[PDB]
Amino acid sequence: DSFVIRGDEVRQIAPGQTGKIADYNYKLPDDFTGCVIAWNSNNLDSKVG
Amino acid sequence: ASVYAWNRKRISNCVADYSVLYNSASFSTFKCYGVSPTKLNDLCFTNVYA
Amino acid sequence: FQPTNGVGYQPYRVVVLSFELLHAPATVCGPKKSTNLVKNKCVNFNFNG
Repeated sequence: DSFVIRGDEVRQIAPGQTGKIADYNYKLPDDFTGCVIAWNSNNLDSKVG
Repeated sequence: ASVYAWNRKRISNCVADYSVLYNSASFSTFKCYGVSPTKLNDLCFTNVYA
Repeated sequence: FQPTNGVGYQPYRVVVLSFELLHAPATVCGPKKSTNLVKNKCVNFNFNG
């Protein structure tokens, strides 16, 4: 599952966490088995303005 | 290169296109001193040090 | 997103890998290479996980 989120929303991609992304956008199960791999993409996903 | 060994390039004897620098949406700082940044395309110079 | 925004407000690309382990035969296996089968002798085996 691939998506783009801001830096303070990375900690909500974990089992048992809360937040706007966890409630309304992407919720992981509490019995989740697998990995979360997040990297900065400021060059590809930001433009000036 | 590192800032103590900053790289200098001599630009001369070519036609220069400054529109590709200005329209790019990655340059956060485009601060021009003594020349208008929009009027970089208008003027002619002899030597450019990068 | 802007490139001048702080790291809380910078783009991060997230890939969540979720592995499911059912009773079905395993299809996603790692790069470990198979060995020859040894029979009638006590061995330590890894049979498809």
